Amino acid sequence: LTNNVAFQTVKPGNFNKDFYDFAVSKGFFKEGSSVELKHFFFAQDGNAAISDYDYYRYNLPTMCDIRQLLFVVEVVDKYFDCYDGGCINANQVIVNNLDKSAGFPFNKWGKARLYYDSMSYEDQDALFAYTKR
RNA sequence: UAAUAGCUUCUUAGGAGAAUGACGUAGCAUGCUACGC
Ligand SMILES: [Zn+2]
Repeated sequence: LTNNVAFQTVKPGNFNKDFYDFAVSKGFFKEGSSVELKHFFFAQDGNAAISDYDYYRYNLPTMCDIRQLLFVVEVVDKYFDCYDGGCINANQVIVNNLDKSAGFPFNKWGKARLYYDSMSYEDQDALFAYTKR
């Protein structure tokens, strides 16, 4: 889309030296101790986002056993029989956090709050009915 | 640049409800006293 490739990196974490000093003053992080730091913020170079996406090379076209899958579907539907569902109106949709990204290209002009405010319920129902045809 | 969903903690604001207390007004019940018949 642009005239140059973007290489997004990942920063390292920020070290809470006060908590670490307090912990080691209490006898933590000793040699041979059972509790040791194993969870960190790992930094990434510019070739990270394209190296993770390349893992979609593990998705192969798999043809399933259809006489078996069509029975597994019935059993799974039996597993999902206690619930109820169906279409709701735009005034019945509850969004948890509206200060979230709206994806491309909509993140160039605002968050999801902008598009949930700018669209009335009428033209949200219109969009939903558009997606059914 | 920062997704979907769930749960939880904390803070603030608004409404509704409950409980207790306080004041004021109105209605009803009772006792005492003053006047008239
Ligand atoms: Zn439907």
